[PDB]
Amino acid sequence: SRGPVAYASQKPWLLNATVEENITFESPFNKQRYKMVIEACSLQPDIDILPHGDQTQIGERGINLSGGQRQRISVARALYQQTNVVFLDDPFSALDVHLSDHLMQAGILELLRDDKRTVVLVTHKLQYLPHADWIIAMKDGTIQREGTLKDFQRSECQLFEHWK
Amino acid sequence: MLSRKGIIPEEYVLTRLAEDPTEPRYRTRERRARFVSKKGNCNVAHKNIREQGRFLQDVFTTLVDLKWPHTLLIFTMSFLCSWLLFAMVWWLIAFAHGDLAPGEGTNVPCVTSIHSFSSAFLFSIEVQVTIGFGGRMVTEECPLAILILIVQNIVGLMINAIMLGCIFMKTAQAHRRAETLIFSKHAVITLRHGRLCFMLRVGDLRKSMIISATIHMQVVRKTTSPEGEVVPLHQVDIPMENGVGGNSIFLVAPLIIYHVIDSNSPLYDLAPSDLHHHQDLEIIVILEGVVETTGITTQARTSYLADEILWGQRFVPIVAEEDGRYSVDYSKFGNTVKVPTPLCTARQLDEDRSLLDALTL
Amino acid sequence: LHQRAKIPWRACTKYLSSAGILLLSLLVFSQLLKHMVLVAIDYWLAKWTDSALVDQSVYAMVFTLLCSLGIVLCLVTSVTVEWTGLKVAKRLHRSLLNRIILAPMRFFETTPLGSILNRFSSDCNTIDQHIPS
Amino acid sequence: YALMVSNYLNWMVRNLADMEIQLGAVKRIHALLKTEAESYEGLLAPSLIPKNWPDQGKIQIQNLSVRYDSSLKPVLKHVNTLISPGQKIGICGRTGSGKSSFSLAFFRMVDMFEGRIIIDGIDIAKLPLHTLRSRLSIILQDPVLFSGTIRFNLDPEKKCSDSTLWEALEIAQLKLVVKALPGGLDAIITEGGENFSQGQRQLFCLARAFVRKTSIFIMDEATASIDMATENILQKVVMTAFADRTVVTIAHRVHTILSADLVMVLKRGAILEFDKPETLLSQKDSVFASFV
Ligand SMILES: CCCCCCCCCCCCCCCCCC(=O)OC[C@H](COP(=O)(O)OC[C@H](N)C(=O)O)OC(=O)CCCCCCCCCCCCCCCCC
Ligand SMILES: CCOc1cc(CC(=O)N[C@@H](CC(C)C)c2ccccc2N2CCCCC2)ccc1C(=O)O
Ligand SMILES: Nc1ncnc2c1ncn2[C@@H]1O[C@H](COP(=O)(O)OP(=O)(O)OP(=O)(O)O)[C@@H](O)[C@H]1O
Repeated sequence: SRGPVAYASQKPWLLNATVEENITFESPFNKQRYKMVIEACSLQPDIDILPHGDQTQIGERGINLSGGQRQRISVARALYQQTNVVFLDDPFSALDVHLSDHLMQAGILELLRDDKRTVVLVTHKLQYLPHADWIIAMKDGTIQREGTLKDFQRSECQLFEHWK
Repeated sequence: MLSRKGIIPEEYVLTRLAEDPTEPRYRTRERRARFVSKKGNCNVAHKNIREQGRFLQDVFTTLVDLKWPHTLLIFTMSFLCSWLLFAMVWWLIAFAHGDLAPGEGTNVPCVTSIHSFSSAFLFSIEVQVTIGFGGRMVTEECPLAILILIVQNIVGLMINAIMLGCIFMKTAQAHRRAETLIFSKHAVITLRHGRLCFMLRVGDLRKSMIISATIHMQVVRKTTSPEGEVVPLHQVDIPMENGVGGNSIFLVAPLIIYHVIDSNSPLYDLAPSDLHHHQDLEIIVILEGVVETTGITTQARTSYLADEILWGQRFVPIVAEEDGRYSVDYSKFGNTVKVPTPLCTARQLDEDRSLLDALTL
Repeated sequence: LHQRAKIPWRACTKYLSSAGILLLSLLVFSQLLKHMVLVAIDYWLAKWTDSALVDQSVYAMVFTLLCSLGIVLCLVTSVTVEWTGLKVAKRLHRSLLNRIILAPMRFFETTPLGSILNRFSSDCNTIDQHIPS
Repeated sequence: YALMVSNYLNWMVRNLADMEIQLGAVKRIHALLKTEAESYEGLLAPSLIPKNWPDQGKIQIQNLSVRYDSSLKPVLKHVNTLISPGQKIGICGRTGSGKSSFSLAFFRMVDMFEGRIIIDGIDIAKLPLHTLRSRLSIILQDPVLFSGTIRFNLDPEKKCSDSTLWEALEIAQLKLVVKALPGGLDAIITEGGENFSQGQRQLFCLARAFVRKTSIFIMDEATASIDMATENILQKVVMTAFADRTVVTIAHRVHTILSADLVMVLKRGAILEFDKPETLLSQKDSVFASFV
């Protein structure tokens, strides 16, 4: 047995259809959960320049977008699915817009903590490296530990001053 | 071959961004399906009829339903085939007997004067239609022919009796009498005695009374229950607002038929704003009764779509007394005149009256 | 009405403004001339077979000429259609290139940008590689 | 012959149907050829009457208004903002009205021009169109590069044989990237910037500015780039103001445009506020409040 693990990748994957279909992804469409995610992902500026907004042909065989914009679509699609576990992968290294990231974080923190949904945010976000949220560090194909974030501070090498 | 596709390769070229179909998209305003047309003729087509022959098992009902020109063809074929089926019998019997040979009549012919199949055909006409010219008699020296004379008469009598019965049920057809029962093109909604109602005018053209008239009214609309049902064409009966509750009406002059819109009506929340063309609304009116001449019951079916309703209009007077009698001026049958009426729904009208009653007391 | 379009107006635009007159006429001239021979060879065979069934003569050279005329006309008709089809395809593409380049940018922004692409890749392919055949 | 009629009738109708669909392709292609527009001409003598190359850049707008859809719903109303000839002037608008109308009006790309313009003192409508855009450098928002030879990339129209472009290639920006291409000046492009420095678009204009004699400089917004890239633009602006003496920068980054003689903005379909100095923008803290 297994469950519907949510996923995102460094190389974004998109559906050459309407943007709303590229976000809902064969799932029921409710504006209540819909608006809580697009505003969180700050994709409205994209729909503020596109002619039909969500109905524009996003992806290949149609409208071509920017690298950061494709990252915005990919991260938005993961949240709407309402899955018991969620995996992200470099949504902040590919696009490093400060305002976009933190609005989703407040939406991410509220839902993921309350619903007890895992969020393995594989990224280089310096702001939230230490927190009450667990961290795991890897190097040369092995994980040092999977526990509290203060455990890194208990080591001599704190990731080279932790971007002091 | 003389075809461009005689030899072609496996072709695939990316027609990048094949967009803008520019489809007409005219299906939105194509048509609004009617439940029953303005002249009966229910506009409903059935599908997946798993017939087990019951279509034709009702032969005598089917024969009557057919149009008269078709009935004449069946009338003709049923008799021409019977005459010609026994024409082959008489021709063959006289062939086997041997009196068909063109020679001296040494024997006694099986059926006299049968010389050719033409004479065999004419003799078949004489026996079945009972003309009996007598040039072609039936002799006593043919025990087989006597049997066929019995068979042809019984089949001839049986065909006639069956065919007469079908014609009598077609002569008593009263679907043509139901076409002289007239309903106005558009029904109106106006205030009567302080209460809103859905008025309508129905008239009879012929001078022959239609006995035991009975008028029914139903609303055809899609209905969703609180439990979430999906009823596509729900029919809800409408009271006639008759003084005695019953549907019985006496049709001599064109009567006004109206439904008092009380709190128990399905039209209790109809506003003139929602009376446009593409509105899920229809009122079916069914006038029944037995025609005094043939005694056969009839129906006159008419329907009013939303775009065939006229809010806040009044039916013009039609009956005017003359010197020796009354007079119905049918030119003014469907004429409507505006009336001072609220533009609010029945619920708002009741609510406004409820608030006014409390303020007065 | 839009669907009902026999489209004889599009054929005239292709032939008159892109093919020419010398090449267009020889295409029509060869077709009528080729099938006139095709009737003749069959007709002359009928006369040969019917008359030779024993004035008259031996049809040992006339039938060759009709066949020789027919075989050569096949080469002429085949070359002319393909050569003319090449001329229309090449010069039409140059006209389209000289128009889009010398066109305002307002139309490019308004257009879906696939309408120009389709009429440039899919449509030009059918005109170039199918109409001559 | 009667035997062969069966398939002659079949393939007559069959080929006819297949031809009609393919004839529709001729209908659609010829429809695009019916888009007869972009009249390239000049309503005057264009040989010696206009300036050979605008150098002063004294363009004083006089009641010019631009609207695209048949001169309807204009975003500008009698635009008359005096730029500074012989010196740099950077006018940045918060919204698109400041730059979108200006960029089109500089190169006559705007669909409608209600009025007239004076390019270096000479009219704009009475000048060659190719020469109009040949000596007016401009940057765009998104990085746009083609795939072709560098020698035919920086100056394909000019086709300048001077090797200073190669010297400028390692001097203007991306000194190491020039060495990364073994060909150098004659090297071809590599997949149109699949893996290349983000300053390629700005560097391309640097070679274009020096080669095409682009005395007047135009600018636009920025999507995403390094902070030091803006600093490199500042040095080029100083050199442009010192040597070329004409510059018109349009963007929405207030601090970068602050290093300019003047600054303007057009808002709500007309001009919002013009300031002869740049500190006058900071004098009105309201516009600085909108910026940050
Ligand atoms: C998709 C296309 C479908 C087309 C379907 C229709 C096909 C029609 C065929 C046309 C030729 C028919 C000729 C018939 C001539 C007599 C009938 C006639 O004149 O009409 C008078 C009418 C029939 O009219 P209707 O409107 O069709 O009636 C339908 C009826 N109201 C109903 O629906 O209910 O009838 C009456 O009102 C009845 C009176 C009958 C009295 C006349 C006696 C004639 C007897 C037969 C004589 C001819 C014998 C020929 C023998 C030949 C032997 C070799
Ligand atoms: C769309 C293709 O679907 C078809 C498929 C078939 C079956 C078939 O053998 N086809 C090829 C034959 C081979 C040699 C290319 C063909 C294609 C075009 C014209 C004629 C033919 N030959 C047909 C058989 C007799 C000789 C000529 C028939 C007809 C069709 C059809 O258009 O309906
Ligand atoms: N399409 C149809 N056409 C005619 N009669 C039908 C049709 N569908 C159902 N009926 C009639 O409805 C009755 C049974 O309907 P229902 O569909 O509930 O059962 P059923 O399992 O299809 O019946 P059965 O096996 O007896 O035909 C029978 O009298 C059957 O003749």
